[PDB]
Amino acid sequence: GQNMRVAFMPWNGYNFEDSILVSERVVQEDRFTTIHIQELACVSRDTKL
Amino acid sequence: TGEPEYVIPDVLVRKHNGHWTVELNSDSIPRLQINQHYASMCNNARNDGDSQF
Amino acid sequence: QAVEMHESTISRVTTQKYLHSPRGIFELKYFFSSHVNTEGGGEASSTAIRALV
DNA sequence: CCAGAAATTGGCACGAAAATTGCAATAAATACAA
DNA sequence: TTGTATTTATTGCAATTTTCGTGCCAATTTCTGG
Repeated sequence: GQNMRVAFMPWNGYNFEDSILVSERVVQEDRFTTIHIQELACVSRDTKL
Repeated sequence: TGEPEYVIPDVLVRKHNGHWTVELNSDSIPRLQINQHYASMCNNARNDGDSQF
Repeated sequence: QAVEMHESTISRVTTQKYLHSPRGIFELKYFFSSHVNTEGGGEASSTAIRALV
């Protein structure tokens, strides 16, 4: 994972019932950006025609 | 909207060790068998009509 | 002549039979064709001539 | 530029070669009882 | 010593139709002079 600077306090109801409030600097630095790779296939067969 | 139609081959031809091997398609070769249960009562002790049948 | 049978047997055996090859699916009757005389004593099958054309 | 004069193609016919089907029950070798 | 009923072993001809290549010609596309 990543090392995060965290404070323990309520913030205007945005961490109510296990919610998490995240800074925009975390997004701007691509600290939790992931890469996903997908495969597609095309099959050419033989027919009677 | 459609789908192509296929034909199941009767004879298979391939190239193994530089030689052309030819065989029959084992998935489509017809075959039969003899029912042993009915044929195992062919004994003279039974009826003659049954025996000839 | 190669299999030592009559032509009627060969004709009946090769009716509506399909052969699968690494190239594709063909008919057993597809391999019989006419010929056109080639200079020098050779022969040219009509299928080959059609392909060339 | 345009009109009169030359190649092109598919139908039709010829002989010859090839694919198709109507013939549907037979005959020879082998074992057992007198 | 033999005559009979059983078990395998028989996958080919001869008409007959269909198709093969190829030449002749009539209705369409290109070649050449005032």
